[PDB]
Amino acid sequence: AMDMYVVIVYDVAVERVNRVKKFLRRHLHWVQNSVFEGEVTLAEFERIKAGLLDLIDEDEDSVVIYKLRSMPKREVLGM
Amino acid sequence: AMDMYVVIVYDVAVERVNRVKKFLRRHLHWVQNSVFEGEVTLAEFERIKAGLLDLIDEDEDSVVIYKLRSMPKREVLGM
Repeated sequence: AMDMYVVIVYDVAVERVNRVKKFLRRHLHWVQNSVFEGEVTLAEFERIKAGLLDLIDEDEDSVVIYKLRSMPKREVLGM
Repeated sequence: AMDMYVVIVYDVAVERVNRVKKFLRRHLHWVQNSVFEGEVTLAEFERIKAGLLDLIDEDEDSVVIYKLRSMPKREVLGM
């Protein structure tokens, strides 16, 4: 995590969700539907945040960016 | 985080997703569509995992359980 590690989850209306997905695929690892994660610099986090704000309707959509010190441990069920 | 703090994201087929949602609402905080988080004991994590395994089809569905030391910092866009 050069500066930090993020996990991003999003709940975006159907008219906008697939543009958010395509943008985040250019910056982070796709985990499953509407979940991305990866290491970022502080400047890259600012650019991700600014890109998301341009694509979402802030009265309708919700993006949660968890900010972590390094890649978190996880357990996968299924898959 | 009595023992640990979890963030759970899930990608479950339509026939099963709403039973997974209802189960996790009994154990964790609902963040947005298909995302839950909260503090758990080790025994409670085992019971959550066992409950999820009973409700999902492990050939189709995917649940990712991030295991964290405490409640993570996060930034919300929108909402």
